[PDB]
Amino acid sequence: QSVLTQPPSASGTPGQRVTISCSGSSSDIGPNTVHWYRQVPGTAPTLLIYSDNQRPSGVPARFSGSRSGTSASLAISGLQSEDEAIYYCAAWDDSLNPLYVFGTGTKVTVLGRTVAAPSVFIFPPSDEQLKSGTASVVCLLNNFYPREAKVQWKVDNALQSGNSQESVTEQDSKDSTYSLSSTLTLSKADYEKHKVYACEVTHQGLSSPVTKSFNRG
Amino acid sequence: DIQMTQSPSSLSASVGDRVTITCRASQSIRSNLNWYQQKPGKAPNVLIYATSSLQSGVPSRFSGSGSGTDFTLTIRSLQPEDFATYYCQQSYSLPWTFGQGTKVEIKRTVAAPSVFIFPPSDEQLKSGTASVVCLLNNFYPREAKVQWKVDNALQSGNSQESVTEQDSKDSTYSLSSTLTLSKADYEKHKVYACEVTHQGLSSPVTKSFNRG
Amino acid sequence: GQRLIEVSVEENHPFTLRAPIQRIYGVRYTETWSFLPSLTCTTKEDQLAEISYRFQGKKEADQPWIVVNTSTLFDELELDPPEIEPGVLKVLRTEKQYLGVYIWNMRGSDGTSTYATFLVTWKGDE
Amino acid sequence: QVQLQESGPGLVRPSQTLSLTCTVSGGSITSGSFYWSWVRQSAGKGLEWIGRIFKTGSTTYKPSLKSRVTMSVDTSKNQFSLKLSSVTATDTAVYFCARAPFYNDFSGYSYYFDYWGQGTLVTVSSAASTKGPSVFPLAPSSKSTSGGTAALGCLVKDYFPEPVTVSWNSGALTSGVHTFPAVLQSSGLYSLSSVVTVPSSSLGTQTYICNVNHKPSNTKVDKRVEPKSCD
Amino acid sequence: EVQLVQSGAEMKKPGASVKVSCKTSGYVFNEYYIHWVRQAPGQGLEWLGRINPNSGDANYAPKFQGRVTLTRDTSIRTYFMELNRLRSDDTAVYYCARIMYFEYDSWSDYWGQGTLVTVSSAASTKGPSVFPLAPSSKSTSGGTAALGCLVKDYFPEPVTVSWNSGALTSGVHTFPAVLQSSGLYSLSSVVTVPSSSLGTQTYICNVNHKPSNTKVDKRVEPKS
Repeated sequence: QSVLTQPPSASGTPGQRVTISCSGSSSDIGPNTVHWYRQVPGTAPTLLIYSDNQRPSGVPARFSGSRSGTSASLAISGLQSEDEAIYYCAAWDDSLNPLYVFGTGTKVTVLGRTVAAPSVFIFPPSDEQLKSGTASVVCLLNNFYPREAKVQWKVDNALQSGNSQESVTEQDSKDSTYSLSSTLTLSKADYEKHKVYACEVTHQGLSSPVTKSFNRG
Repeated sequence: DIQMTQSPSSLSASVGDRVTITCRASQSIRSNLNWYQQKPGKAPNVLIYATSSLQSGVPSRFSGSGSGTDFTLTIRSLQPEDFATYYCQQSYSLPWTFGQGTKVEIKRTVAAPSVFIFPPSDEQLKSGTASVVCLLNNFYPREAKVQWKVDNALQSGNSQESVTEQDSKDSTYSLSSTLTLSKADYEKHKVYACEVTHQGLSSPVTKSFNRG
Repeated sequence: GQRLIEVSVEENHPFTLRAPIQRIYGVRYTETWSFLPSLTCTTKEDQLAEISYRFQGKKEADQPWIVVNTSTLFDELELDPPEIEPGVLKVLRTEKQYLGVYIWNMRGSDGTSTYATFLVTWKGDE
Repeated sequence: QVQLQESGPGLVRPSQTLSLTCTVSGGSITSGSFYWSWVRQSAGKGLEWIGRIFKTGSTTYKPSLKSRVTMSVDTSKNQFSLKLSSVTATDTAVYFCARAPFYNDFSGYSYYFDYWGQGTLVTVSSAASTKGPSVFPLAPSSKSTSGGTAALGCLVKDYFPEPVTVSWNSGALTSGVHTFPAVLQSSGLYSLSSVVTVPSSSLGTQTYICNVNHKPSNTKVDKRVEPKSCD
Repeated sequence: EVQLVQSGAEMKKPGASVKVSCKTSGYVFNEYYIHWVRQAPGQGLEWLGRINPNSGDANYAPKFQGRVTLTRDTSIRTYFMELNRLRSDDTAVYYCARIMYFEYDSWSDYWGQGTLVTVSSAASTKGPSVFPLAPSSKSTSGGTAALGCLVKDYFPEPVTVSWNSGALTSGVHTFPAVLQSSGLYSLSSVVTVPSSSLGTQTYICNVNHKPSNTKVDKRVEPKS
C-alpha cells in the first residue's frame, strides 16, 4: 500500500502551460517509469503518457511528460477547455511485495471562460407522486458557469431550510456549463397548505436574483 | 575519399538529340551513384538515384546506367528546359564526393538580337555619374559585339557587358552593355550610340539617342 | 549502450526486453539477440535470432521484417524459444534457463551501430 | 477495436465473496506482453490497483488485498476474472478491467493501462435491499415564455443499489439531455432527475419518453412525459 | 510539402564565425538526415557534413573537421551550421538538404534555398542604389518596348529583383552582376512589355538586398 503524491488541483487560463507534479520514492518512480492518465467525470480513465514521455496515438503533442529521480511531471501546454479533467500518475513498485502505485489525483480547472447565467425552471409536483403522499418541487438551472450558485426556496415569503437537496452535473463535454437541480421534498400535508412556492437563484452572471414561482395553475 | 571525374566538362547539342554524360570513380561505388541537375539561380535537383532509378516527376528521357567505376547519364530527346549543369554524387562512403559538373547548352537556330538604348536617368545624373545601357534582348549564338560611339568616337575601357544564361524556353541569350561616363563628360557630348554585330544580323544595327 | 539494464522478474512471469530507438526512413536495419545463460552456468555467444527490415516509419503500419536466422538452443532443452521482434525480446514463462545476459545489436544502412546489454534475474532469489 | 466489458453491477452483502469477469473483443488474450488487470475507484478515494494476471496464469496482487484477492484467466473464452473475499463496505467502488503493456528498458519497468473497459458499481452494503425505481413525470409549462425554450423530465425516486441509466426517446434526444447525479434520501433509497431543454415550438408537436435501466434489480421503466392539462 | 528555409545572406570578415540556420517543415523531423553542401562562386559542390536529428551526432568531411560544427534544435525543427576561422576561400553559397534513404542508397530529395556567405575585409554592407531605365524610344516604340531598373552600387551580393511585386514573370531578364572598380557590385534588370500597356499599367521593380537589410521599390515610367 503506497500512494504517489500529486497536487490536489491545478489551474490556468486558456493558452497557459500548466504543470502537474508526481512525487515518489526510490522504490517507485525512482527505479521505474511513470505513466499519466486522464479521467473525465462519468467515463473511464484514458492513457495520456507512457514510459515517462511517450504519447499514445491520438494524444496531442502539447501534452508532455518528464521524470527526474524520485519525481515526475506532466505539462499541458496550450491549456484548453477540453483539458479540464482529473489527472493521475502511476508507477510500478518492484519491492519484494510488488504493486502498481497510483497518484492522489490532480484536477485542472480552466479559468477565464464565459460567465454564463443559469436558466431557471420551476416544475410543480408530479401526478402519481402526489397520490403517493409526497410532493416534490424541482428547481432547475440548466446552463451556467461557474459552478457557484445558490437557490433559496421561498414559500409564502418564508425561507425554507433543511428539507431540500441539490445535485450538480459536471461540466458538459460540449460547452462545459454546469447544470443544477434543487429538489424540495415537502410532504403533502404541508404542500396542500398553499399552492405558492418559489425558488430564487443567485449567480455571478445575474445582476439580481432570478425568482421563479408557481401559484394556482 | 573517392575521387569522382565527370566527362565531358561542357557539351553543346541540339534539341531532339541523344546526350550521354559519364562519371568515373576512383574505386567501385556499387549502385551508390546519384545524378543532380543544377539550373541557374537554383539549388541542385535530383534526377536519378541508385544508378538507374528515376526520381518522382522527373521526365522519362533521363536514364542512368553503369556499375562500379563507370556510370552514364543519357537524355534521349534534348529539350530546351534541360539547359543546366549536371553533377554525379557517390552515396557509397562518407565523405560523399560530387563530380565536377557538365554544362549542357542547347544548339538552336540563329536568332537576331533586339537592340534597345537607354539614356541616363536625371536621378542618376544628379549624382555625378551617367550610365547608358544598351540591351540585346534574345539572340543565339552568344557571340556578339557592342561598339559604343560617343560623337562618332569609338569608345573603349568605359564599357561593361553582362550576358544572361540560356533561356529554358527560347534557348536564347541576352546582353547588357553599360557605358559609364562622368556627368560632366556626358553633358559635353551629344550623340550616343551602340552598334551591334551578330551572326543573325546581315548589317550592323546601330541604336542611338541625342542628349547631354 | 550506457550500462547493464537490470531486469527483476517474478517466477513463471513473462518478461519483455525493449530496446527503444528512432530509425531513419528507408534505412535498412538488422538486429541480433544473444543469450549468455551465465546466471545458471552451473566472441562465441548464442545468437538467439537475427532479423532485418527496412524502415517505413508510417508510425502505424506494422512493419514487416525478415527472420534471417534462429538458433535451436531452447529446443535442445525442450523449452519454448523467445519471441523476437524489432527492438524487443519476449519470454512467456521465465525460468532458470532464461536467466543471464542478453545482448542486443542493431546495425543500419546509414552506417550506424547500437548496442544494449540486459541482465535478467529473479526478485527474492537473485 | 479492442473492447473490454465487465459483469454487471449489484449489491453484495458484507463479508461474502465478490466475483467479476471481463470479456475482451478485437483479439485474443493470448497475444504477447499483455497483463489483464483490475483496478477500482471509490468516489473520494481515487484510483486503486487490484491486480494483474497473465495468459500463463502468473498473477500479481495488491499486497493489501493478497489475503482476499484471487484472479483467474480463460484463454478459451477470452475472459479474465476476479474474486474478492471477506468484503467490507469500503470495498464499494467502480471496478475497471484493463489491458496493460509491460516491458523493461533503460528507464526501467514500464507497466501502463492503454485500453480500459467501462465500469460497474459494486455496492457492498447491508443498509438496504434491491428495489425497482419509481419514475414520475416532471411536466412542462410556459417557462422563458418571453422568447425562450422549455424543459421537461423524469424523476427516478426510490431505487437501491446504484446505478441506473436514463435515455430519452430511445436515444433520439441527446441535445439538452442533462441527467443529474443521484442523491441518497433518508429512506436509504437513491433518487435522481433527468431533464431536457426543448424548443417551445415542440411541446404539443412532439412526444417525449424516458427510458430507465436499473440493472441490479433487472428493471426497465419507460415513461411518456406530456404537457400538463392546462398547458 | 517538404520545405527547407535558410537564413539570410551574410558578410563576415576573415577569422569570424558564421552560423547558418535551416528550418524544415512538411515531414517527420526525426526520420530524415540533413546534410550541408557548399557551392563556391563559379565552381561545383562540396560536402561539409551530415547530422542525424535524433542522436544529434554528425559526420564531417576531412577538410572541415574541427572548423565546422553541425547542431540541431528539434523543438523548433531547425539545423545549424557554424564555420570558424573564416577565410577568403570560404566565400560560397551554403545549402541545407534532406537525405532520403533506400536500403544503402542515399540522395538529396528536397533542397534549401541557399545562403550566400561572403568573407570580405569590408566593414559595412552598402545598400543598392536603384535608378530608372525609362521606356521612351522617342515616343515611337513600335512593337515591343524595353524598360528596366539599374541597381547601381551594392555590397555584398546578392540582389533579388522582381517586377510588379512578382506578377510580371514573362520576358524579365535580370542580368548577372558586374564587379566594378569601386569594389562594389552593379546589375540591371530589364523587361520587354507591350507598348500598349506603357501608359496604362504601372511598372515597379522590387530590389531586395538582405546583407544590408535594404529593400527598394521603384516605378519606371516613360519620360515626359
